[PDB]
Order: sequence, then C-alpha cells, then structure tokens
Amino acid sequence: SRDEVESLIQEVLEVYPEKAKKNREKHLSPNDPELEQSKKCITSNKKSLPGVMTIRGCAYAGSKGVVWGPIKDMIHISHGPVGCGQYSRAGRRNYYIGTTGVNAFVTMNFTSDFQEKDIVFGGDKKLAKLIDEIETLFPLNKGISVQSECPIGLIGDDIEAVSKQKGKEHGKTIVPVRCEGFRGVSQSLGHHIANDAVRDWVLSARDDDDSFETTDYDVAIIGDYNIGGDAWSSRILLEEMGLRVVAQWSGDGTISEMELTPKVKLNLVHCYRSMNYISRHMEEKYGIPWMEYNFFGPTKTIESLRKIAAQFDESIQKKCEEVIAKYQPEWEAVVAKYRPRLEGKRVMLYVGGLRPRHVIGAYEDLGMEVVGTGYEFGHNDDYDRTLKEMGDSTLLYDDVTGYEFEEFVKKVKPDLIGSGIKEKYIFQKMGIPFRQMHSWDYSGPYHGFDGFAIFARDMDMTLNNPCWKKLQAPWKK
Amino acid sequence: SRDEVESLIQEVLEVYPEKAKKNREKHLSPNDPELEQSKKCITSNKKSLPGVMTIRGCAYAGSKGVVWGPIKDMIHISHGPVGCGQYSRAGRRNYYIGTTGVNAFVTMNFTSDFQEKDIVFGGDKKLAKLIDEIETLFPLNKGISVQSECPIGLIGDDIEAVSKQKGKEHGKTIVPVRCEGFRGVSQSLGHHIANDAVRDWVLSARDDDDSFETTDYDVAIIGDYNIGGDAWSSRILLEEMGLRVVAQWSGDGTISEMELTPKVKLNLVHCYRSMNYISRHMEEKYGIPWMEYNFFGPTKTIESLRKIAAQFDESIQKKCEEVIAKYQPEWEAVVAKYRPRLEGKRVMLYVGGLRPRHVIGAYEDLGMEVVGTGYEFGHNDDYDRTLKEMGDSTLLYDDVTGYEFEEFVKKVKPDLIGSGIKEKYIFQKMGIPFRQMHSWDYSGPYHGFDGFAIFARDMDMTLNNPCWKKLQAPWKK
Amino acid sequence: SQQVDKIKASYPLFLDQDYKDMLAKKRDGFEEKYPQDKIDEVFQWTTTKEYQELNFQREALTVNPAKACQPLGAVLCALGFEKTMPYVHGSQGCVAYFRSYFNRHFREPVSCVSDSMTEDAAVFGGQQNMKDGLQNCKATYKPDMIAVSTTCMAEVIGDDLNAFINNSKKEGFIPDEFPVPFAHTPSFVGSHVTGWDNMFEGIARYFTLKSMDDKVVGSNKKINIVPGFETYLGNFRVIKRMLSEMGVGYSLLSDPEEVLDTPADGQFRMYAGGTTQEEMKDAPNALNTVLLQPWHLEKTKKFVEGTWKHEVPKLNIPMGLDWTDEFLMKVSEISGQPIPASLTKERGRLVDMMTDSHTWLHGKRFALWGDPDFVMGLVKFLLELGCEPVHILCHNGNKRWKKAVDAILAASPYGKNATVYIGKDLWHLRSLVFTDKPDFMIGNSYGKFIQRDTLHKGKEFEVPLIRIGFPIFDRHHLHRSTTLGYEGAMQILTTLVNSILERLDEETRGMQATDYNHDLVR
Amino acid sequence: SQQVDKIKASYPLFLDQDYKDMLAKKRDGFEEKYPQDKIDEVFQWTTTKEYQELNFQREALTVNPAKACQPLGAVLCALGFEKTMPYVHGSQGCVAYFRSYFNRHFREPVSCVSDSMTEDAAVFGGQQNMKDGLQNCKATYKPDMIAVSTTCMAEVIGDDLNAFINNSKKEGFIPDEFPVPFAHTPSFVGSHVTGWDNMFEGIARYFTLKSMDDKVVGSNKKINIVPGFETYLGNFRVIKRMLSEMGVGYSLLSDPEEVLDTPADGQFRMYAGGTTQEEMKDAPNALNTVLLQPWHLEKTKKFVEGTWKHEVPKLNIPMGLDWTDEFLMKVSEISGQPIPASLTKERGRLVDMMTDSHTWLHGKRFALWGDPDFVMGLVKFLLELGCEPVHILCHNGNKRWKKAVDAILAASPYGKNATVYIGKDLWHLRSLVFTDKPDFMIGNSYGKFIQRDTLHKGKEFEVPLIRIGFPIFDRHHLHRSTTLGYEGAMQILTTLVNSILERLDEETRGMQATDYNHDLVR
Ligand code: ICS
Ligand code: CLF
Ligand code: CLF
Ligand SMILES: [Mg+2]
Ligand SMILES: [Mg+2]
Repeated sequence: SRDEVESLIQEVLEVYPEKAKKNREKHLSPNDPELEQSKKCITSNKKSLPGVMTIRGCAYAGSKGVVWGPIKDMIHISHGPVGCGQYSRAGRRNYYIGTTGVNAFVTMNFTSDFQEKDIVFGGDKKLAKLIDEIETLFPLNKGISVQSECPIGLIGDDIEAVSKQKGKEHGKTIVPVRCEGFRGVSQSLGHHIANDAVRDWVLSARDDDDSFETTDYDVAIIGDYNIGGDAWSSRILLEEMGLRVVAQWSGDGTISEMELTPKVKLNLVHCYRSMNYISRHMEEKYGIPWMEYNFFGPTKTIESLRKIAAQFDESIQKKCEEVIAKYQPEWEAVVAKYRPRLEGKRVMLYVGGLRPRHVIGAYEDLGMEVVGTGYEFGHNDDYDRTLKEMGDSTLLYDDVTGYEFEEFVKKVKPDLIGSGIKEKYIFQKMGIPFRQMHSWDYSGPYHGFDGFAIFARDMDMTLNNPCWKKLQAPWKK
Repeated sequence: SRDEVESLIQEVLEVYPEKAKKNREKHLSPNDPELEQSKKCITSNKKSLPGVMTIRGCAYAGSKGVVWGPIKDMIHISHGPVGCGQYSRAGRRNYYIGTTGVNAFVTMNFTSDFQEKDIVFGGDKKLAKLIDEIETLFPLNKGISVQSECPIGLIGDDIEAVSKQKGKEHGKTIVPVRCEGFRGVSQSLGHHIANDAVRDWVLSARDDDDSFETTDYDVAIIGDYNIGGDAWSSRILLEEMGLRVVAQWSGDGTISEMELTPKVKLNLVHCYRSMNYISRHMEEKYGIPWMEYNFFGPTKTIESLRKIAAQFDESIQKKCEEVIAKYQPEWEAVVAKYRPRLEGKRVMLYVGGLRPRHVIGAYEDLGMEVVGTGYEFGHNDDYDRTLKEMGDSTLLYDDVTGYEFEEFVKKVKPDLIGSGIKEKYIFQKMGIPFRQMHSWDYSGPYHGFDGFAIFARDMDMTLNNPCWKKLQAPWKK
Repeated sequence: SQQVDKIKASYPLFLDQDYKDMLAKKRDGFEEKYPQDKIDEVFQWTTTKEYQELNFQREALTVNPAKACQPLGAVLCALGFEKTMPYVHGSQGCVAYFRSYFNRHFREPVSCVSDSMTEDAAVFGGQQNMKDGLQNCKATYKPDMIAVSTTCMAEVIGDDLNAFINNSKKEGFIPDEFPVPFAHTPSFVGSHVTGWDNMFEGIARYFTLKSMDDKVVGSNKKINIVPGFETYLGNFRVIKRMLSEMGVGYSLLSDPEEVLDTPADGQFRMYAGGTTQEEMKDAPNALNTVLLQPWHLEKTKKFVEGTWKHEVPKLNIPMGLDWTDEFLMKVSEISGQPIPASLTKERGRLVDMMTDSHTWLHGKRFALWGDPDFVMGLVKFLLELGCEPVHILCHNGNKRWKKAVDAILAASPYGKNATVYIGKDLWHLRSLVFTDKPDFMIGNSYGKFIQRDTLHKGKEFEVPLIRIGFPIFDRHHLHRSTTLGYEGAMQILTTLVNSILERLDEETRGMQATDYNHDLVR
Repeated sequence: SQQVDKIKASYPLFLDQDYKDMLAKKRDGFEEKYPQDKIDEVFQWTTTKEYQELNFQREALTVNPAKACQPLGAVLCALGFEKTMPYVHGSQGCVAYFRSYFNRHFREPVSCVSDSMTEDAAVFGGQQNMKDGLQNCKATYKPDMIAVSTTCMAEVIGDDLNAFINNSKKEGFIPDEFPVPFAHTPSFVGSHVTGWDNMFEGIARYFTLKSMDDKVVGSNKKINIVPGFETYLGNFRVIKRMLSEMGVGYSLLSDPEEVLDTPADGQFRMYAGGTTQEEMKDAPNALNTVLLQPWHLEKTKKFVEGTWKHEVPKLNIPMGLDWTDEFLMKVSEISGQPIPASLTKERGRLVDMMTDSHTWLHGKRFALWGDPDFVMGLVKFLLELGCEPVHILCHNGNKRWKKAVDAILAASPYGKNATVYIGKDLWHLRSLVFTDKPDFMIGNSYGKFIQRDTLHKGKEFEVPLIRIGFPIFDRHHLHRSTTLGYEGAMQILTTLVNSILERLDEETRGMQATDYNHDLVR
C-alpha cells in the first residue's frame, strides 16, 4: 500500500545527511495513476548529489554514444584526451550493415588524443590536420562529426571555425558538437545538443532539392538506435503495413537518410526523450507531424500499428490487419510457451529515458507485474507518461543511488530486475535474476513481434535458470 | 676406439642376470666397416628377452599397421578383441587422398570386438555377418582384409573359409591374414605374412587380363608407406625422370594398383625389410627385376636416380640429369643455410627395419655424424648394408632395451637422438634434442629433394632450439 | 619445389600445381577410382535417416569404437604405485601400444614390460616366460614391486598367474618377500576401465587379505580414495587439495600424478611418487573408503565392503555442483571435519560464474561420449547449466548404468530430448549428429573425423568438437586440466561458454554479411 | 517471422529472405551507398604497402587506440585497499565509464563515485563538490578510506585536491582523522597505468611521509610487493602462492583479488579484502620493496627508494622462464630463504612442456600489443620458445622502454625480424599484419576487428587473435588466468600451441582436399 512505500522511502533516506535527505525525498515517490501532473509526486532532471554513485553518464554519452555514433557513413571524432572514446568504443549495440573501415565506421574509435601540448596551446591546429588525415585514409566517409570532450570548452577552442573552414575545403559536411561532459546533468542535454547540431549543420541540406520521388506513405523512424536490430524488426512491420520507411535515426542510419527526412509525411518517434527536439523542429519548419509509438510486446505493437495506420487511408488500415493476423499465431505460441512460466513474477526496472515505461506492456503480456521503475535522466514529461502505465502505489525513483536501489530491492524482494551493467553483478550475488535493459544482455532484438519471442525466451531462461536454486551451500542451512 | 666401445658395452651389460647377459652381448657390437658378414659382430631377429622393455611390436603391427592398413580403397578388419585396432587407429602417418568413410577408410577402425561369447564359441559366424554389414554400409569399398589378432589362431577359427565363401557371395576380394601377435618375434614376420597374403589372394587377379596399356617406362614404388607424403615427393621425381609409376605399395596405394604391378618393367624397392619377399616373388613368376633405392638427402637421391635411369635407355638418363640440375640450387641453398648450424654434431638412431641405415646419408650431407644406430626387428642382411654406411668403431645395437639405450646415451653424450615415441620423452628430460624417425615428429615429408629441405629445417629447429639451454635452474648449479 | 626462406611441410607443399597434377594422373591412371558424383551420392546417403536405420541394426561390425582393452587400465593403475613396474604377461606387441597410447596423451615416458610370449607358449604355456621375465625385470629396472596383467593370448591359453608367480618364487627367480600382485585382465571382457578395477583389487588383495586379523576400521583416522582410470592430472591434485584444505587425513590409492609429470632437469626418473606399499597395508584401518568412479570400481567395492568391512558411501563422481557438494558433505560426516570457508567461497565463485554465463549456455545441445562415470558427471553438470545433452553415448556402459542416467535426465527439464546409447560407437554417433544435429560434441580426439564429416556436408551442418576425455592426441597439455570438484567445474564452464562464443565469432565474422552481430561485448 | 520451437536472435534472424530483401531496399532506396565495386577497390587499397606509408605519416589522428585514461588505473589501484572507496574528482560521466569498462572485463560489480562537477565548477572551481561529495560518500557507503583521483576537467581548471580535502576537514564535511589520500591523474598525460602509479604513490605518501622517524628497514622481516595495473586474478594469486611456498613474509600493496571475485552466496559485498591501512604504515619497515611492473611504477619507485630508503631491485616483470628465475633468486637473496623443491619442480615442468611443444611453436610469427611491462614480458617469453615476435606495439610506450626491448631482441636470433612501435594504434597494426603477415595476433578484444578485416581479404590472409591482455569483453572468465611465473608461462604456452593446432586442424579439415594432413596425433 501507499504508506508501506512511504515509510520504506523514509527508512532508506535515513542514511543521508540533512541536505542530501531533502534532495532525495523529492526524487522518490509511490505511483499515483489518477494524477495528471508528475511534479506533485516526483522531481527529475536535476543535478546529481556528489558522491552517491549515480548510474548517470554525461552529455558526450548522449551525443556521441547515443545520437551520432550510430550513423554509419559518418566518421565521429572523440575530440579530447584518449579515454571517453575508448570506453564508448563498441559499447553500445547500435547495429548496422556496412564494410567497417571503408564505408561505415560505427565500431571504430577516432580521437585526437590530447597531450599536455594540446591543453596548453589548444587543439584547433591538431583538429585541422586530423580532418585532413581522415580525408586521406578514409576517402569513402560521407561526413564528420566532432564530439567535444570536457577540455574543449574549458580551453576555449573554436571547433565551429575549423569545421566550417575544413567543410568548405574538402566539400564535406563537418558537424561540431558541444557535448562536453560538464554541460547539463545527464545524457539528456547531450541529446538536445546533438539534436540541435543536426538541425544546424545537416538537416537543411536539401531544402532547395525536390528531385527525390515522394509518396503519401513515406515515414521516418525517429529515436530507434537499433539495439540488437530493434529498428529492423520495427521497420519490417511498417513496410509490410504498406508504408515506406525513408529514414532511420540513427540505428543503421546514414546522412542521406537524415537529409531526406524533411520529405516524409509522418515522423514515427520511438524515443521521445532523445529525439522529440528535432521532431518538433521538423513540425515547425517542414510541417511534418509526429507521433509516439511503442513496439514492445503484442499489446503495444498492435495498438501502435493501428494508431499509425489510422493516420493514412483505409488501404493501410487493411494491410495493418493482415499484418496483425499474420503474426497472431506466432506471438500466441510465445504466450503459450512462456506466460505459464512467468505468471505472477514481479519486476523492478531502472533504465535511462524511455524503457522504464515502454517495456511494461511486454511484461504484462507474459503475466508479469512491474512493481518498481525509475529513470536516470528522464524529465517530468516522462513521468507523466509513466503514471498510467505503472500500477497503483508502485515504486518510482529518479536518479536512484547505489544505496537506494539495493535497499529498495531487499524489502520489495522482486523475482527479476532490469537495469544496466553496473547494477548487474550486484543483484546476481544477492540471488536475484537480472536482465540488462540497455544491451539486451547481448541478445535481441526485443521490438516488434519477432523481438517479443526473444524477449520472452530471455526472461524465462534467466528467471527460471537452475543457477538461482544453488546460491546457498547445502551445509550452511 | 674399439676397446673403449667394447668395455662400454660390458659396463652396461653388468646389470643383467647371467642368462640375459649372454644374450645381449651378441646383440651389441662396435661397427667394423671392413667386414663383409654381420653375423661375426652382431645377432638379430631373435626372441626378445622377457621383461627388458623392448621397443618391439607384433606381427599384427607389421601386417595391419604397416603393409595393409595404408591401402585406401580396401576395408581392413581388426579381427579379435577391441584394443589392437584402437591403439593402431591413425597412429601411423601413411598419407592418402580420399573421401574417408565413403571410398577410402585408412584412418577408421573396423573391428569384430570379441567378447567371451566369441572366444568360447569362435567368431566365424560373427565375421560372416560382419562382412555383410560392411557391404551394406560401405558399398564403395573395393575389398576387405581380415587382420588376425592373437585369439584367432588360438581358438582355431577358419577365416580362410569365410573369406572364400563371402568373397564369392559379394564378388569382392576378401583377404585373410594370419598376423596374430604371438607369431614371430617382431613386426618383421608380420610383413612376410602380409606379403604372402597379397601373393595368395590379390596379385594374380589380372594374370589373364592384358587389356592394360603398358610402356617401356612403367615401374612400381614398393615399400614406401608415404609417411607425411614421402611417396609423393618420391614419385614426382620419378615422373619428372620420364617414368610411369603404375603402383605405390602401400602409401596412398589401392587394390587396382597392386593388381597392376605384375605388368610393370621394374620394381623400385624403398623398404627392403618389409617388401623384398613379394619383390622376389614377382621376379620368379612374372620375370620383373627389382632394385633397392634411397631418397634420403641429395647424395643418395642422386645416386639412386642415376642408378635407376641406367636401367633404361638414354632418354631416361637425360631426363635424370635435367631433374638433378633442376633441384641442385634448391638443395644447395638448404646446405648453405643449415650445414653451418649442424656441422660436427653427433647423432644416435634407433628405428625399425630400414631407416637406421638409410637416413645416414642425409645427416652426412648436413655435416653431421651418426655415432650410434640400431634396429628393432632388422635382420643380418640389414646389418650387412649398415656396415659400410656407419663410421669405424661406432655403436650397433639390435633390439636395444630401455636400460641399454639410456646408459649408452649417457656415455656417448650425443647432440641428437632419432627414435620412436616411447623413447622420445625419456631423452628430452635428460636434455638431449630428440627427433622422431617414425612419424617425423608430425612433420615431413623427408624423402626426395623437397623432403631434404624439411629434414634439414627440422633437425636445426630441434638441435639448436632455445629450450635446451634452460634445463638446469640457475640456482641449482 | 622449395623456396629455402619459407620451406613447406606436407601441408601446404602438396597443394602446388606440380603435385596436384601428379595425383590427378595417379588417380585417373591406376586407382580406378569411383566417379566423384558417385562418391558425393554415397556421402549424401550416409547422412540420411535411412542410413542411420541400417547403421543401428548392426550386430557384428564395430566401427570407430570408444573403448580399449582391460590391460591398458591395469597398466595405468599399477603406475600409481611407488617404484612399481607394470608388467604384462603375454605378447610384447600389446605393451608397445599401451606405452605409445599413453605417451601421446601425457607426452611423458610410460614404463611397462612384457614377458614376450611366442608360438611355443601356445603349446607349452607361459611358465618359463614369467620366471625369466620377473627375474630380468627386477634385475634391470630395480622396481620395489611388479604388478602383473594379462594379454588376451595368455587368457585364452588359460595360464595361471598365481601358480606361475609362486613357482618363480619357489624356484628362486625372485625373492619370496618380493611383492608381485596380479590380476586377470581379459581384453575380451569389458574395457580399459575393467582392467583398472581388476588390477586395483588385485593389488589390494595382495597386501591385506591374509593380514586382516590385526586390522581395525578407524585406527588410521583417514579416508581411502580410489580414483579409478584417470587421465587428467588435475583430478588427482584437486582431490588432494580439497582434502588437505578440509584438514582430512587421506590415502590416495593408485596415485600416478608424479610419474606422469616428472620435471625436465637432466635426469630420467623412471619411477616417482606413488601410493606406498605401507599405505596399502594400512588401508583397511581407514575410517572408510570412497570411490571416485563407482561405475567401473564394482569389483573393488565388493572387496572393500567384503574384506575391509568399510561402509563404502553411495556417491557419484564429484563432478559439477551437486555431486561435489554431496562428496564434500560425506567426507565431513565420515571425517568429523567441517567444510572450511575457503571451499565455501570456491563453491560461491563457481555459482558466480554460472550466473555470469547462463545466457550463452542456456539451451545448447550437446553430443558426448566417454567412460560411464565421466559421461554421467558431464551430463549432470550440463543439466545444472541449463544445457540439453541430446546424444549420450557410452560404448562400455551397461543397462544398470543407463537406467541411472535415465533417472537423472528424468529429474531435470533439460533431459527431455536426451537419449542414452550403450554398446554403440562413433560411427553410430556420426549418424545421430547428422539426423539430430547438436550444437557441439564433447569427447576425445577421435571426434575430429566426425567434425570433418559434418563440415563436408556444409558449414551450417558442422558440429565442433570440444575435447574433454581420453585420449587427446591433437592438442598439447590438456592432460593437465581438472574435471573434478569446483575447480574442474570452472574449467569446463569456461571451455563450454568460450567454445560457444568462439564459434559465434566465426559465424559473425563475415563482413557486411553476418558481422552486424560481431559484438565487442559478449 | 519466428518458429517458437527454435527462436532466432539477431543472428541468424536477419538472414531470412524477408529481412535481406528489406535491407536491400533500404540500401538502394535511401542510403546512397557507394557501389560494392568502389568499396572493394578501397578495401583492397587499405591492405597495400602504399596505404601503410600514408597511415604511418599520421600526426594528429589516432584510430583505434590501445590505451586508456589515468583515472582508470587510479580506480583499480584504490580497489586494492581495505574498505576503500575510489572517488574521482570531476565529471560523473567518467565514473560511469570506468565502472562499465571493468564490469565487462571482470563480470563483477565495481564500486566508484564522482563529485558530479558541472558548468558552475568551470567558473568557481570544484570546492563545494569535494566537500559535499566526501561527506555524502562516507555517510552513504561507510568506507574506511576514500582515495581521490581527478578527471581532465578538474585538472584543466586547476583544482587543488590538497587544499580542497583539508577545507572539507576544516569545515566539518569529513572527520580530520578520516584517511583521504589523493593524487593528480590527468587523462591528457600517460595512460591508465600512469594513473595507477600516481594513485599508489599518493596512498603510500599519505601513510608514511610524516611518520618516518621511527621507521627501520628490515624490522618487519617482510618484502613489499607492488603489482601495478593487473587485470588477471591469477597474477595476484600466483605471486602470493610462490612467496608462501618459499616461506617468505610479504606485504601485497594494492591487492584487489578478493573484491573482484566475491562469491555469489546471497550477499552483496561492496568491499572485500584489500591491503590494510596498517600494512601501508608498516611498509617502510620491510626488508625491501619489489615492483612487478617497473615500467609503469617510476614515480612509486622514486618515492620508495627516496623516502623509505629501500634498495628497489632492478627486476623485469616475472614473466617466462628467465625472469621468473631472476625474480625468485632476488627474493631468496633479500629474504634469506632458499628456493624450495616444489618451485624447482614447477620450473622443471614448464621446461618439460617447452621440450614437448617446441616443434609447433618454432618460427611462428606474432603481432602483439598491450601495456609496456606485459608486452616486453610476452616478447621475452616468445623468444625463449623459439617464436618470432614480428610486430611489437605499445601505444603507451616510450623510447627508453623501446630501447630496453630492442636490447632483448638483439640478444636473441629470434628477434632479427622484430620491430617495436610506440605511440601507434591498432589501425597502424592493421596495416602491418596485411603487408607483413604474421601467423597470429596476441592482444585484447579490440583485435577481433583486425581479424575480421584480414578474413575479408581472404581465408589465407586471416590472422587469428589470441586473447591475452586487457580488456577482454567477448570471452568469459579469462580474467581468472595467470600470466606471471611458471604457472602463467604454462597457461600461455598451452594457449599458443593449441591455437596453432586449432588453426592447423581448420586448414586441414577440407575433405579430399587438405585432410591428407588432418592427423589424429600432433
Ligand atoms: S615399413 Fe617398417 S619401425 Fe620399412 S615396420 Fe616400421 S614406415 Fe620404421 S624404420 Mo616405424 S622397416 Fe617403414 C618402418 Fe622402417 S612403421 Fe615405419 S618408421 S621403413
Ligand atoms: S564527463 Fe564525459 S566521459 Fe568524462 S572526460 Fe568528460 S566527456 Fe569524457 Fe574522458 S579522458 Fe578520462 S573519461 Fe574523463 S578524465 Fe577525461
Ligand atoms: S600382440 Fe590386442 S592389445 Fe593385446 S590384450 Fe588383445 S586386444 Fe589387448 Fe599384437 S595382435 Fe593385438 S596388439 Fe597384442 S592382442 Fe596380440
Ligand atoms: Mg612431457
Ligand atoms: Mg563474475
């Protein structure tokens, strides 16, 4: 009940000093599904408390790691000391098809590798030379981005000047991005900066070019970074529904596709958090509407498909029903095999800016119950959409600490937890089945009808694995 | 000096009882190169002393392992209890080209796998049924051999009757071989039996079939079992000399080739020990002469090539000199690279029935010196050919024991030993470089001009390997 | 032809055009080879469910066995005893092979002798051989003991070891006090493992049977350990390690770990370490006796329970989690010693590794063969991991053992698709992996030809071999591994998961084809 | 589409025709992709000697580095201390990565915290952060110690840790007695290993500098061991094992083996084991101090020799035979303890394995990268084996180190074709393995893309990766191995030989093509 949660929070909150206790009580709340405005319950997108072991990353992760890095045919420079780039190198499973090293570069790490020289004297000259070296050694690149690491702004380098100048010299799109770790409070501003960089440096390239053949069925997938091929298992359904997916952002994405996106009729936005900014921009300038969708589990995949089809004629609406009918026996078999094995089990989630609400439907479709969810860098308009998704008096936590997440789990005693790599091996030692909800535990995809099968299999394999029954020695009883 | 060797022998011989000491003094001798008859210095092909850890095998090894097993298109049954076949399975590197399991069977183990039932009641009925199962499951076999293990003779089974009867039923050559372990004293009789089995059951198949097109240049390689492809690197030289190698016995050999051998003009015998018996037979019946050759190292490969060419017209003799000339810069380079690194080094050999004398030339060509050699199952006509090959007052040992071989090595202190797998890891612990002279240390081939390169490389890599200067700990000095 | 700066061995030498051309001419000229089309036709046929039906109706023919003779196990058993020379009554050809077989697996010298019986012994029996053999052996190699086995020849002739050994003593070929235990080891019964059992019981009866009056169970305050046929040195060592760590007094009976791992220091050590004679004589005084491989120690067990009156516990091989647990808890009970924190932590680390690797192991299908105990241990552990053992084969197994394995499979959801095969061979297995393709095979080096075969049909049909068992001839130093205990569990788990990931890399390595899934992080 | 009885993941899901067709249409429709023939043309180009000449003329661009930030090594260092919380002054994005990086290598939790410095700190400095951080950290996680590192941001704004820590004490954010050692760890200098060195010297100065009057070299009759940046758990353990076995008193300073290998028993242990505070304070009283990785412990050495007055021995990393020998003999000298029989035997077994495997190892060509000490250790060992280290690369190396390696190569005939590369990256290496093809690569998981690339050119050009180094993300539990001492030498030797034989099998597996050389016995 509500008061059982309200004093759980107070128990956990006792550990903190006076100043810290006040901050965290605002970021911890029971869910109230009848509420309209989430600011009454919880606060979000505020500074992290120093030294509380937040799970959050920086703006560079939001820009380079999330938005830009996935674009295949562009080369993305980690501009600064060797480090940020190394840890982000192929860390994220944003899948793509290409000849890596030749026409695509996603899983490579290009960096300026700052020494003292370059901090003292600035790295504008180094950046210039670096771009020339790329053009020589990587002739098939179709563009370059410059991802600013912390020092760049602090030493006052003008990467905008270099980008413009070298852009006109080589006749290539070179995008400067001010995604320095210290800006903002999380990945979230990194997205916003990255989005704004696309607007300012890329999106307007074909404003005066209507040579591309259009149809009234053209769309773009916006904010699907194709983890384990999620975008592909999404796309296939849209093209089977009789639509034309002109662009994907940015999973398996390309620059030509970004440039073509202002020509589509509808923007289909998976991740609101990361890509609502540019979606709004295209509605303003180019007049393109956009709608949020959700391809997690049959219930939402179906809802979404129909909601999209309804934006077109009755031909799409028909094709939509053929599609749903084609996959009904596939997902029904999945529910037959696995729902029995998962019915009643209880889950606690903690992910970034979307998946804490999106994946709920998928769990509910295997008879599971999400009892705890939280976002790392989510805003109050993310909590607005989580309200009706979560059960009554379930547990909400923004920017949860290591301490808080552990303490909560011990009282709630969930059958399963869904979170990231840093939280993974903690909860596996406590004997609690764990699934990664970023990397998919190196599995996937989990989107669409084809993904739901995999999702179900994966939850079952982990939740009912024989390893969990063996944690305690027979003698220590 | 002869007397320094004569008392080395007596020192080693002290360990033995009176009866054993008398036997072994006959089987240990210094070499006398001026002697014509080897019976004056050494005795050979006698029963092994019980419990002295001889290196020798049995007649089954001589028959199945050496002579018959290499024939690719025949299926060879190890007839008796499960073991003999399992230990001989792919133990010997008699190389071949085929689809194993379909048209060739060399590396497989077919066996009757005797239980008590079959000892008590005999396995004649089991053998019959077994042959029927082969014909069903292995339709592309072109013949069958039956290799008698110890029990077969002891229980009085008539494998000759079964072979004849099933031979006429299926219309296949089925060859019974009485190669029971207990017969003879070594591999040597196994060869003789195997040879005689070929005569009696295979060789006469095309006596009244002269449809095969002949030339004045047809030959057979006899007694080269193609270890590491030795026969192939031998053959290529003979065909470059303008000869036609109609048959190989039995490395990569076939039944058709054995049947075709009575049509050739000359039998070229590499291994005298194993296959002189059948060579003599073909000289009697078919009138085909035969000569011994030797393709170990340039000196002998050249001698042999010319000696063979001289048995034909001047066309072959010419082609011979083309060949010699072609390979002169190749072997010259080999001697350039390696002889420096091997000059002066001293070797002790112990192998079966041939290689204790044959390989000497190859060593001498890299400036090495064989100071000790011995045969396991060699006869006195093998020692007759070793006399002039070995240096004066070097060490000869027939059917050497574990004790004897070790004790000898300690006094002689050779730079290298060449022997078998059972002796290998002994001498590597003493810190003495070791090369296998049966399996080639899973290298080769060592025959011909192409083999000599490999031989040289292999001796160098082992004799001058950095491992040997590291055996003693720096502190225990 | 050869370039001296880059000399070629058989491979890839014979891929040169000159050689290829020569072999084409050899084939066409004289081999009278079936057409390639016919060969491909038959090959295709051997992969079918039709061919399997014929294959499994075999009754006489054995092809590609997964077993060996009794005397082999006898030799390995004997080598576990101090300054003992394995000696085998019969044909010398056998010993040549036994030595080689072990040589190639352990890459160590292997000491063994024969009495070199010949045709004369078929008529007159092998009495004289035994006499001269025992004498010569002792004189030449200075053993403290000689353990006598038989070759099939001797068994069929019906030689009486007991009488023959005694007459050697009676006629002064060896000292009377000199220990010469013996055992009948007919190759035409059971397998290598049966030989180990017979030799071991042969040795235990020699040092105890007549001297049992003064013996009292528990006097020793130790536990006897009989290991059985073991070819992993880690297995002898891990058990020793875990017992020391527990503070348990133990006696490892047949312990060859030292003699199969002598250092290379400039000396040849023919003998090294081993169970002492005194350890054997004092064995009856132990608290109890534990058999690591019960399914091939049936005769040993009858003698221990029967003569030493030790209540031998009903324990499976200590492989995997549950059976290592059960093993350690039994020892705790017998010995009075608690299970220490170090082993509780080691256990915890294995379980950690299971949690860390479960996603990749889950649902992987395996074919496996080997000796009964090993195989069932493996099966059990696979089930603990969430793997599916689809094809379980034990050439030298029996209906009682099969039933015990079927019980284990029935107790787990992961055993639903499992099938157990006894008295079948690797040619039977070959069929099974074509018709009911697993992900991997687990077994000895003989399984490489099966892998070869499955590849020939196509890359998507290839079944990779993971080498666990005996013999292993085509890899170096895997004889140093452990399969028992938590240590052995951790080595296997690592091998299995990394075999899955290695193959997944291989499949995803194709550029712009399958490399979408060539992830940095697994 | 999905069949439920055999569900497909990304691979091989996306190989279905429906998906293939979709991606073809995506490509042709909207990707404006270069033609395949242009791509093949450029790919061919990147494998040429011409492309390499351009590649090696780079001056600004780094591609595919083989190094990390200082703070990474600082964290790993700090984790070796009892109930110590690594704490990094600067941006929280760094700590997110540090934890992940280690998470993926060790498959263990990794504890670390940040000040969470933001834009405000650029102008005003990070004083307030340090205060609130130190307070919150201590309150929330109850560390006994907090080891402070820096991110680049803090370094550039020029924050003074010393002053900032003290003012936190002065203003009552942290107790005065509470131990807060610190170090400046600029990511724009050196590498991860430099961070370990700076942190470690930061910790050693905190506990000793002021309290040096009562200190007397030799009083505690022990040897200090500083391990340096180490990511193999076997390496901490093997050293401990060998010193115990020698009966030498030792103090392992920064010992994280326990906290990176907690059991899964039902508890989360945030902290576990570690070098104690007293061990650090008593360290000056040791006989001497030995540095396992001297080439990244330059600052530590200056402080130990300088302040503690220990004659630090001139010892290479104890990798391979000669340098393990030299290590053991130094300890014998310093400690007075003789080298025991057990280690003399272990040595003998390694040498035995070298004799057993030399034929396959001889003349094999290798490319390898990693941190300086590791790399030179590897090189040394390869030369002991008779292998040819053709391409030696150390991105975080220097001319002094290079010169030391060039000396080692010059002392061996196997080093004639070796070349050492400093400040180069895996994109440089990629070239080298195309133009001057080795047999294998040895290095971390980042080498899989090079293997991918070499395969793309053709199977006969593929260079297989042998994973030894850090990080290793695409295999499980290799972090448990040993590289140091004889044990580590034996594991490497096994990995090398069996990698050679594995690949030789793969090449000989083609039926009636190359399988003439698919030998059972290698
Ligand atoms: S057949 Fe003989 S023992 Fe002549 S049984 Fe033996 S493959 Fe030896 S010295 Mo092994 S008479 Fe051949 C032989 Fe020489 S098996 Fe090989 S190497 S040249
Ligand atoms: S918050 Fe984010 S990850 Fe941090 S630096 Fe800043 S952009 Fe980058 Fe980089 S090199 Fe290391 S990890 Fe840092 S100290 Fe600099
Ligand atoms: S001389 Fe065979 S290994 Fe022996 S006990 Fe019988 S199965 Fe076993 Fe030669 S033929 Fe063979 S190998 Fe010997 S038995 Fe005789
Ligand atoms: Mg050895
Ligand atoms: Mg772990």
